[PDB]
Amino acid sequence: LNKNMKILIVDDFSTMRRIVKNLLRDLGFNNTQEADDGLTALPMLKKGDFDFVVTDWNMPGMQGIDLLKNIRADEELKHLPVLMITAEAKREQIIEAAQAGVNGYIVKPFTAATLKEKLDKIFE
Ligand SMILES: [Ca+2]
Repeated sequence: LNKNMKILIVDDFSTMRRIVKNLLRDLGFNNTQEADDGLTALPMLKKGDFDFVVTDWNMPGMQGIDLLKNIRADEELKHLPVLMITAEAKREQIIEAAQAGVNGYIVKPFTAATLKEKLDKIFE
């Protein structure tokens, strides 16, 4: 893994975005930026050449699964690995996200330890 990979953290709750950014900081990943919704995340990915996306699944403008579908339907962005954040990994939710093309999921509240594990898993 490259500690300098460019990561976009997406969620409507500023406090949560900050917590994720800080946990990533603990793991040595400091090249992190933020978006408050799928609608503001897309243009950042479209013009920013990111390497990884950590998105919450529940957002009011454009939902997490739709951000994922938009990423996968765009020739320029479909390569992007995506980690979804969920309040509970219900089988139905995980199966749908998997069919939509998600790389992995993490259940909140989560720790830096678990985040590290999920990243390794995804980055392969
Ligand atoms: Ca949310």
